[PDB]
Amino acid sequence: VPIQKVQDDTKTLIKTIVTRINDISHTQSVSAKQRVTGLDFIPGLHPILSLSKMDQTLAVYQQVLTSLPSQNVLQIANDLENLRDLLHLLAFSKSCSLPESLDGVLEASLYSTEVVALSRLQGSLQDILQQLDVSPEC
Amino acid sequence: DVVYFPPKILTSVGSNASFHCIYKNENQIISSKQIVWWRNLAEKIPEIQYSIVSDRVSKVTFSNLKATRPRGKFTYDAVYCCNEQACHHRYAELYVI
Amino acid sequence: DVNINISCETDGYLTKMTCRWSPSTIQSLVGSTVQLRYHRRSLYCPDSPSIHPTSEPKNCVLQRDGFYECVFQPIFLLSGYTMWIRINHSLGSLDSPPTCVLPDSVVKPLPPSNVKAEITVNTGLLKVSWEKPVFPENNLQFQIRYGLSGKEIQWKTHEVFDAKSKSASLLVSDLCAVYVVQVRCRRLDGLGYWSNWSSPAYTLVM
Ligand SMILES: *[C@@H]1O[C@H](CO)[C@@H](O)[C@H](O)[C@H]1NC(C)=O
Repeated sequence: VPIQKVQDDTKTLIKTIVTRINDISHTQSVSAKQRVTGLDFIPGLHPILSLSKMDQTLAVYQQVLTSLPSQNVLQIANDLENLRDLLHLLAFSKSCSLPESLDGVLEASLYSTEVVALSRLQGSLQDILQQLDVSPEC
Repeated sequence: DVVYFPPKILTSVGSNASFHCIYKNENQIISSKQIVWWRNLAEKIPEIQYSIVSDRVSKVTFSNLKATRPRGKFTYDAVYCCNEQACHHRYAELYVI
Repeated sequence: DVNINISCETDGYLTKMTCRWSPSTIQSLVGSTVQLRYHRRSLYCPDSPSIHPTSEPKNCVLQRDGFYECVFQPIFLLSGYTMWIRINHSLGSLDSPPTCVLPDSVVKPLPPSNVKAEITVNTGLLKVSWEKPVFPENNLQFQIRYGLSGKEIQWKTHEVFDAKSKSASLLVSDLCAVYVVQVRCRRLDGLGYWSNWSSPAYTLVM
């Protein structure tokens, strides 16, 4: 398996997800920096540096987007699952291994959950993409 | 926690609608002068539309309401009661038909 | 004849995949059921597909043309989908040769948008311009067909292999005629289908 091809497919998948989030009009207008209280469980500006941090961040975003009842978020969650599997395949390269208030915010504020989740996901993916050019540590 | 008065408003184009909100920040109600309003977390509503009902109850008035443009599954506009830069997750549902 | 071919096609938005297969060789054999089975591999397709023991049934709908259509939604763009047809007879079961399809490689892109066509009279060239579709993100190749607008368009085709080309200049024989232009695109690596022709674009003349 050509690792260069895996990295290229990872970059292409990240760009695809970023474009999908860009196409959702009501998400680009929301500032990912402007903090929202009550949604601190959604990885805001954590300095993503390790492979395990990327994996846990994407797993959190996956679990959050799974609860939303839209088909766009379901598709983004599946794409994130593929991205996570690609990250595990990239982790197996450099020979290194990797290891409930949500219900209330989904029931009361679905719009806030979706908007903040998608804005944080877009920011995290742009950071991962920009950091993929530099060889990342395990 | 935040409380909206009223929790939801259903109205038609051209009508006026007002929302009241209470912001209890970490066990203390902030001053109504500190409360700012946001629309769908996208744009701050002009302060001209704000009205200080009392020291704790803030009010926002919408005039000549335009038909709410639906954003995918969301056919309503999410009105937010915020404590300056820090907004809350709970919003008010404004339906304009 | 259990040699049934299954063809899958991913929509231009990469939101669903529709697979088609004909039961033309099994309709005569009644008293037994025929259903599509599939298995998903975390990443990519194996070099030689195999009938995995663990699979799940997919609900397919019979169409007016006699083919069954099974729609997968949502999809896993980079997951390998191994699928085959299983016939469950009272005497046992028979399986068609399995095939593995990668949804990323069977994407049918949307046609190029914002297609413009202009004739620069200073040079006498037909300048065509377009905007690539939102998806896919991979490098694309373009094909331009152009002709004089009339009763029966006499099409001419031009191939563009420059992935970063957003325009093409074609030398036409009649500079005072109105031309109609349509553009379609396909993945540069050829792993996919050609898009539909874009909405017609027309030039001006004065
Ligand atoms: C609604 O607000 C406008 C804003 O100027 C005002 O002119 C109008 O009288 C209001 N309507 C009612 C019924 O209060």
